[PDB]
Amino acid sequence: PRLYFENRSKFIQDQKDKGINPYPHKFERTISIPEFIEKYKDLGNGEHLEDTILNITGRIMRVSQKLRFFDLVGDGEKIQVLANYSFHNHEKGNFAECYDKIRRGDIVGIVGFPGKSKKGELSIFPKETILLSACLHMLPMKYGLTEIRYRQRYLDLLINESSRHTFVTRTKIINFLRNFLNERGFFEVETPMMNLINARPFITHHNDLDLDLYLRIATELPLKMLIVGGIDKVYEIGKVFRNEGIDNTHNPEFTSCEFYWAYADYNDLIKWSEDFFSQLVYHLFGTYKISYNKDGPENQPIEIDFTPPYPKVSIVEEIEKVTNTILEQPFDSNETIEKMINIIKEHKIELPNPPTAAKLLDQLASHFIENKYNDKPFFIVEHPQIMSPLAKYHRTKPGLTERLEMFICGKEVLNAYTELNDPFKQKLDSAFCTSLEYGLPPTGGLGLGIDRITMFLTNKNSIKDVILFPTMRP
Amino acid sequence: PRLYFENRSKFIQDQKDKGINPYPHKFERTISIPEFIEKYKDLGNGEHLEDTILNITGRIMRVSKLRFFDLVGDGEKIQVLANYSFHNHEKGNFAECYDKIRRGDIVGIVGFPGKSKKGELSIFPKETILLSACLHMLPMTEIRYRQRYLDLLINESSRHTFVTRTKIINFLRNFLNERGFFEVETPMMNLIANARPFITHHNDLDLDLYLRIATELPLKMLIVGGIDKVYEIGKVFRNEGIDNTHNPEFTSCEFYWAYADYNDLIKWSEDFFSQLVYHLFGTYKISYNKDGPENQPIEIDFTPPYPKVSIVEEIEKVTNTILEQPFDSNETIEKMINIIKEHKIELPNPPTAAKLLDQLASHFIENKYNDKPFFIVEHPQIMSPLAKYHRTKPGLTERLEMFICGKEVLNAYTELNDPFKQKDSAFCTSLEYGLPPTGGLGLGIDRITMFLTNKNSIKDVILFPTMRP
Ligand SMILES: C[C@@H]1CCC[C@H](C[C@@H]2Cc3cc(O)cc(O)c3C(=O)O2)O1
Ligand SMILES: C[C@@H]1CCC[C@H](C[C@@H]2Cc3cc(O)cc(O)c3C(=O)O2)O1
Ligand SMILES: N[C@@H](CCCC[NH3+])C(=O)O
Ligand SMILES: N[C@@H](CCCC[NH3+])C(=O)O
Repeated sequence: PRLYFENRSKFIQDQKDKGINPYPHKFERTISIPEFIEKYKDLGNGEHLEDTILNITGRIMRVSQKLRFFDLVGDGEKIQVLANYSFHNHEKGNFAECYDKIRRGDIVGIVGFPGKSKKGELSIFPKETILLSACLHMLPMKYGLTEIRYRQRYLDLLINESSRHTFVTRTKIINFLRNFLNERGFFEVETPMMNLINARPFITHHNDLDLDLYLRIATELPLKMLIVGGIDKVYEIGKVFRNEGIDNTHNPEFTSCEFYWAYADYNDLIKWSEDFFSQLVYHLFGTYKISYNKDGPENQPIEIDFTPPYPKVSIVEEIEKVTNTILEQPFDSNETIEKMINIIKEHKIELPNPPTAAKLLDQLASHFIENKYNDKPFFIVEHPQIMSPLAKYHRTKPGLTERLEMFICGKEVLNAYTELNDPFKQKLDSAFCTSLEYGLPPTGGLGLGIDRITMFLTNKNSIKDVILFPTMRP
Repeated sequence: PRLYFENRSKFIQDQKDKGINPYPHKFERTISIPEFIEKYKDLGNGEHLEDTILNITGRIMRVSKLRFFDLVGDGEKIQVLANYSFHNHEKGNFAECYDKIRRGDIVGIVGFPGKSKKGELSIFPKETILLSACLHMLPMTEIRYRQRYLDLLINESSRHTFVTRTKIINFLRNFLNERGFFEVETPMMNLIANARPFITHHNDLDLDLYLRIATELPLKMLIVGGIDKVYEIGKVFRNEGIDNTHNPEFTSCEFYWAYADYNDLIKWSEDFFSQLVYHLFGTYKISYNKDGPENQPIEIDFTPPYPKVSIVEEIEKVTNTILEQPFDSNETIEKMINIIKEHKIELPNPPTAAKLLDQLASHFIENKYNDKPFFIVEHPQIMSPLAKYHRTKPGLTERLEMFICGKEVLNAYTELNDPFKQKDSAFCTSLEYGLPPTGGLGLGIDRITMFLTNKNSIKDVILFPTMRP
């Protein structure tokens, strides 16, 4: 009843006073729990491997006359502990005084032999049990977990069995991406997180240079510079910081991977995306199809099919076609801008302030196009050069660029394009523009939204679920 | 100077004006330069394979009826041997084409593989487009760190450096993963080691956040969560001084090993460093120019085991003094401060017991060896707030630090888990939920790279080091 702590703290101090160390230095375990289940799951009911002493450790998660049961968890797997007065080595002390000290949450060292119960329960049978690290608080009951999960993540990880899955998956995702690129000749680099130079940035102050720096909003410019350097296939997975608002799909600090492929272009990157996504999902599910609760764990889930190829939708054409309106170039012209503001009002969507063309197009696309498909990922392609300042101009469609955005359930996870490489047509940094002048070969570059990808492949509604310690208000 | 540019700027506008695109969208290459060298290195001199048309790209880096070039791709050079005989004059005039190709230019080449009468491996072109023009004059200081891209292009070893750095990180990742470890990302910004933080403001939360100075606290929490083998390779931000061995943002790996201890973490370190060095050289011994490429190199030997030198014992034994505990007593502080003046070393201000032990160690132990890496073990508790108390030696902790050529590259120890002896609120609370016996270790990736690439300065091992404008 929440005063357990003071009790437990006193007991610890009492243990110290009686000369016993309750936080011992090293216990030499000879096997882990996942191994123990792997090694011993094929013993027959009631069988004991009486002549196999093992040193094993875990965390007690249920303390169940002269006999005691326990639940021992470790690396996310449990076995049972069957301590028996008959089997206890009495030289180490009074059996019932030894086990009456063990609480739920306690971390223990067990010297015993591997066996099974009459029921066929795989267990370990100890001669000796030592307390290695005690749990002083009252641990939440199995399925007793809100907003405790995000602050006290360790508690989430210990009680809620799927929580470990989420984060194991997350790493399998990154491990994949790393290999997928490395196999394809790519070369992982580190670029600076702090700099002198579209999103509002985080600002911080360097002391020994007495200068205000800006935490990076992407990894684009330094990466492109390395292509100039002759590192033809280059990539970086890392944190990036944007100072905008927070929601279920947005978090101020988030993981992103960008790569730059020299001599490639739009079409190569479309192939890349399709190849990567389909394979990744298959690597994790043995199928290109997954279930996904778009509306929540209470509502019916939808099915997403990752079988390539995926649908391509052109940004301009589609909006025209959905509204029966035609949008004359330049898109920033007074006739065309005023036309869009009419469409935003005529369909009653929230209007962006300030109303600049590219910002009006994004909101239009956002409402009309971005919910075209939920059952498969799809691309929105060939964005106008006004939305796409660093992208190469479309080689046949004037005004547009060779740009792609991939969408899963209406949210953006990928963004790539052919890199504008002619320094003249680049109408940002002095160093960057200087690099262009030294010759950037035809390049195609892409970026992934790791956390959003992780959300979809772990069936989560909130980005906070797939980040270990999300940035939260106190 | 500037004129070279102005001319090339115009040569572009002229080519654009003339109906030719000097920056085309795509070129369909079928082989890379390293691949070209692999498949065709065994050709006999002067022998051609005129019936194998290949598409190749690269950068022109030397310009010699016949026109010679050097084409570089991914860190290797091959010769372009342009011959009036093979030139497809339907595309353009042989001379009117190759006259406009300057040094630095990136070009697409359609030709065939073969060697010159000399036996030199070349590429024999029919057509040669301009893929991306180089406007500035390439050099034949402070340019290296500012414009790394030039450095990677001209200096052949600059690439070997950064390739080695990536090989080093990859090695580490596999080493840990192979051993059951689990890579994570703990948050880059926090609400709260001993070092000055970077501070920044989040607008929409209206809250001021500190950039992480270490990964120690949130990793240790995950061990509480049951992730018994957890790690992170990532940047850490310390708002400190800058020099050959310090850079406000650097790359660290911290890993946390539940059920291990001080003794295991030595074996781990000895194992890892030896194995890494053998991976990159095929020998446990390397050469390192401590004083510079002009002065004689010393030899660094990575054969296990390495020496363990006890920090208190060693200072004591070296100065003929004893330092009575507590080290923070008026008695012992004065005895320390006196040794600092008596051997004309810089006194740290504030002179706290913890910092005076540091400088004393810094001068009197930290250059004990240079021909082998060595550990400094058993630091006092007043130096080691997160380190578990030594199990036989009162006042000491179960800590280790490993040094190569006077510089610290590894800091590790048995973790303190008795939340009582821990004299962040989130972090403190977790220890109350039970942190098992754990070992835990940190590496300086940027320094380790300096030593394994023979480099005097941390800047040489960072692609775009943070400079003054
Ligand atoms: C670098 C990647 C490229 C693919 C799409 C994503 C788009 C969003 C933008 C974004 C902005 C933001 O302020 C916070 C975010 O988590 C995210 C996010 O989840 O990724 O960005
Ligand atoms: C956290 C890691 C553990 C291993 C040793 C290094 C210690 C030094 C400290 C340090 C501080 C600093 O402000 C900048 C640095 O590059 C370095 C560095 O290279 O490593 O730190
Ligand atoms: N920097 C882009 C991703 C890569 C686009 C291609 N250079 C973004 O964050 O949207
Ligand atoms: N956080 C330590 C490295 C880990 C030492 C063992 N917990 C440091 O900043 O150097």
